Amino acid sequence: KVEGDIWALQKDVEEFLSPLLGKTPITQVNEVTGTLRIKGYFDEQLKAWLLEKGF
Amino acid sequence: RTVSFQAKESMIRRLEVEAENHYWLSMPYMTAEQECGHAAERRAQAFEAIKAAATSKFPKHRYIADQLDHLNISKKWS
Amino acid sequence: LRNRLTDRYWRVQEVLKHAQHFRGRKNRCYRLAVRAVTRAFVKCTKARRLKKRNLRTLWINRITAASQEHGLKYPAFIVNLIKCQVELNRKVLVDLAIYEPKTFKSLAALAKRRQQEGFAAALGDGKEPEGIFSRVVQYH
Amino acid sequence: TGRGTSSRFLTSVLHNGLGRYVQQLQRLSLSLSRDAPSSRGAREFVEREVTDFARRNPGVVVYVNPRPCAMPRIVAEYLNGAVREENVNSKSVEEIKSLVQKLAD
Amino acid sequence: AFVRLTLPPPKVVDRWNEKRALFGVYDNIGILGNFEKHPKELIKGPVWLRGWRGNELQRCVRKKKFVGNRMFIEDLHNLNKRISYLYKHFNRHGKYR
Amino acid sequence: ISRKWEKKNKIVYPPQLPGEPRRPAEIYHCRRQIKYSKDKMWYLAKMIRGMSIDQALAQLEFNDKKGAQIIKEVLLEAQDMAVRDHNVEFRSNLHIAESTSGRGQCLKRIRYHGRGRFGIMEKVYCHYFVKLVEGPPPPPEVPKTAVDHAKDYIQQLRSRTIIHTL
Amino acid sequence: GTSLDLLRSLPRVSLANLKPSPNSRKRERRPRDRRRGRKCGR
Amino acid sequence: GADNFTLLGKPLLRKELVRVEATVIEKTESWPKINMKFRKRKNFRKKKIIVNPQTILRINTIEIAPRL
Amino acid sequence: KFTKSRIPDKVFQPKPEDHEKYGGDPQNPHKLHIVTRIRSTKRRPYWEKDTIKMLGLQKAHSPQIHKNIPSVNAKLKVVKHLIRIQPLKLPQGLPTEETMSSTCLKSTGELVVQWHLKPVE
RNA sequence: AUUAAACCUUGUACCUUUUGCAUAAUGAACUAACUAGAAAACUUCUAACUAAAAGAAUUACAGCUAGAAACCCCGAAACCAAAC
RNA sequence: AACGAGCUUGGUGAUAGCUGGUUACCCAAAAAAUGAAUUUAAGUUCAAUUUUAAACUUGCUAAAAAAACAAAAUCAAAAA
Ligand SMILES: [Mg+2]
Ligand SMILES: [Mg+2]
Ligand SMILES: [Mg+2]
Ligand SMILES: [Mg+2]
Ligand SMILES: [Mg+2]
Ligand SMILES: [Mg+2]
Ligand SMILES: [Mg+2]
Ligand SMILES: [Mg+2]
Ligand SMILES: [Mg+2]
Ligand SMILES: [Mg+2]
Ligand SMILES: [Mg+2]
Repeated sequence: KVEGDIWALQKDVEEFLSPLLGKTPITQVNEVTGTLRIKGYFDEQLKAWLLEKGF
Repeated sequence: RTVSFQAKESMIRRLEVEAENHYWLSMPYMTAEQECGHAAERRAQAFEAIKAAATSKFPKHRYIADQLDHLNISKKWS
Repeated sequence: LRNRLTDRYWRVQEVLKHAQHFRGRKNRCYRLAVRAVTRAFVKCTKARRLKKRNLRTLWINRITAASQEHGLKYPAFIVNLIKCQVELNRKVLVDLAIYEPKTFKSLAALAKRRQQEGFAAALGDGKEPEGIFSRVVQYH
Repeated sequence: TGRGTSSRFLTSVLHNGLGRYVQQLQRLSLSLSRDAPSSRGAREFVEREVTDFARRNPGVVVYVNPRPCAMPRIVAEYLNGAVREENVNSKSVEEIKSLVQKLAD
Repeated sequence: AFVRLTLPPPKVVDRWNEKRALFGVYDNIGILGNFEKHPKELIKGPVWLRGWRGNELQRCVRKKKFVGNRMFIEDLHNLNKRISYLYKHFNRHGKYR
Repeated sequence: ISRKWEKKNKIVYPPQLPGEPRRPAEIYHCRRQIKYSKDKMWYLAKMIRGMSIDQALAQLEFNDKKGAQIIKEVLLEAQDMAVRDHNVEFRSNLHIAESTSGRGQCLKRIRYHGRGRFGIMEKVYCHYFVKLVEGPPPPPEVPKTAVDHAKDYIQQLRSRTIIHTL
Repeated sequence: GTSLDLLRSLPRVSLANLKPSPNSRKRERRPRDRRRGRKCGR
Repeated sequence: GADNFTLLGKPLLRKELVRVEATVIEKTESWPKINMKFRKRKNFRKKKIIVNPQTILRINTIEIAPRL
Repeated sequence: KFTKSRIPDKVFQPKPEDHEKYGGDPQNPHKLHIVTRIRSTKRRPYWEKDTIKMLGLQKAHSPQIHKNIPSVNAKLKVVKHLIRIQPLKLPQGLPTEETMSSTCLKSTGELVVQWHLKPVE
């Protein structure tokens, strides 16, 4: 449930997850549905990450 | 079936070409020991390129502009 | 009959238009016309490759006729012109023979001239200097 | 199909290039619908490309006729008297521009 | 093939007749009406397939279940034979086992 | 069924101008549902093609075929309407420009055979058409002379071109 | 939401402009052409 | 070549000697050429049409200069 | 049974006359091979088919450059009869970054680094 | 292809099968019309909402809901019941 | 008007591992007819192949010695 610039979120997600992977994550942006899809399981890291941002 | 004159020559010509091929394969520039490892780096990188493409498959992005551009089919002169 | 094809007239005319110059029922009866048209198209496609080869055979015959008038066989005319670094092709050599007989005689003299030098050269054993017309213009 | 069709020899209309080159295309007609999906690309051609084509080719007279129409159609007439008609129904702007240039050449 | 030698009469369609103009109204009777009625209750049709869908064997069995006892002898005999044919087709014949 | 042959006698051309050759009259006539094979009628129709009206009648009067009397009766009717309705001056000044036979509507019947087998027989009908053109019959066919044959041969030689070359 | 600003520029939405979501519909194949006709896959 | 003489390159003549000028008169496409192969169940529609762009050039002049 | 063949080593031991005939020094051996396919692998066993694709010689009469090292030579000996092996020669030296775009491989086997298409003069 | 319809050159009808083979063997006088792939258990794609989904009864340790996506035609000798 | 068992209607769209047929275009890939069981060998199910999609990492050719044999394949370090 992403509103606004879904591409800005992709940029932040890639930077946040890149050190953990050691490589850029593969992601899909569905601008029609408003969702961002990432290859691999990163739910816990992204859940904690989004809490810090205050969403 | 007697073998023709032209047939016999064409085989000989090919044999001479292969005979020379023997000579040029008889003088290796490097020995077996010296060969080991001289191309390791290039081989290592090449496989990484192969793996990277294989493991990078994922669906494509979807844009609103594609869906909304369909409305232009009813574009008109006012 | 909710849905019946309504365009079969034009589908039929697609085949029959190609068959109108045949003879017999091939030219108007679709079941027979369709089989004939498919053989005509296959023949046309294969004839496209064959046409190029037949034209070359025609040129070689015409070149042989022209060169024999001056006393030269076809192999002697062609190879010795090549040995002079003249790269005229067989199609053009026929045009010169039919329409430029004086030029073609010059080519025959040049080809015979180079041929004679080759005969002397082989007997020369390499000590003799190379022929005037046997010199090769180098490129780099 | 060679023997089922006519043939001719290579030729030019009036020794086209011996003294001076003359463009054989002399008239282009474009029929449009003001509001019809199939004529959209032709409408964009008129807005953007028709004026430039006319200036580049000052010997061709170009007629643009917006009218209630089911299929846009291009009619090309040459100096020798030949007429060629092309259905432009639901073609993109680029295809129409590409086709129009072929008629001129 | 033979083709018409004349144009048929042009078809005249009134797009703003009452039925076309008001098509779809009350399809949200439930969500906009507190769910007192489900939209399927607005479907007009055979009693055995109002608000229901199925394959032909299912439709044949459903019609018999609903109005089988009010059917004519010719119709009921034909319907019963259709069930047995479809039963054998779906349960014994086909590419996929 | 179509009946266009009858309609052809209704064509009206505009008045000819003084400086023009006089247009020959043309008369179209037919008899439709004749109990006779069209294949058989072709021979009678073929024979009179190109002959004058009187010459055609003379040959038909002494033919033993059933179709000859039918064609003769049609020819006489065509002759009368030509003078009576089509402004033909002299009855004799007419020749057969066109004469042919066509299929009619036929009836299907049963042909009995030996063992309860049958066949479908056809009761055949045919049509007969003629056009009469005012004027003497066109001059007969003249065979080519030897000189004419030689001339055509030389033209073929002179038409030769050098093929598949500049 | 800039996407809503895009709607302002575009022509009216209507029953003539409708389109399904991409790839939402597969193609149904009938045994009519040579590829899927003939023995029909059996 | 001329009536009384010819010059032959080995294989090409020098730019100083010969200048040949041509003009583009027409840019066109070939007539439809049918390409149909032979195959089991040939059919009439297993057919391809090849149309190729074409150019027509008029040769304008051939000139020579005394630079032998 | 048709099977893979092992050539006796004596075949690849040259003779002094061979060096004179082909003009190759047994010392300072050439570094790179020029190999072209001149026969078809149709009607040849699959192992010969495999190596031809490994070596890049899928198209005929198109030259491929290969290392003159024993491992490569072992593969070449398998398909020796379907190829022509020519020593790569560098009359003017290896191509540099400046001359990398001006090279041309001659039929003689020489890689020239300057290609002018002009009379030698 | 050709200046030229035929001459010259090239060319072992179609379908079905037979082992991938046709000088085999079936089928077709020709025209017109008619004349034979049909279902959602699992899987895939597209969306809604999401530790929940579904307009009652069902599934759920990211699921669940909806959509789309599928499986021919003609032909026996027979057998049985009731009439004639 | 063709009885080892009449004819008509119905059951009935009987059934047929058998014969025949199975209607537009384009692109791509492609087995093999091997092993096993079957009143099974005119069929079917499984293996094996082939194929589509997805996941992530070594595969193919080659392969020293060295064993196993008896005194060209199996295995497969390094490399290329
Ligand atoms: Mg050839
Ligand atoms: Mg009798
Ligand atoms: Mg008859
Ligand atoms: Mg095939
Ligand atoms: Mg038999
Ligand atoms: Mg289906
Ligand atoms: Mg009886
Ligand atoms: Mg059956
Ligand atoms: Mg069986
Ligand atoms: Mg048993
Ligand atoms: Mg290894």
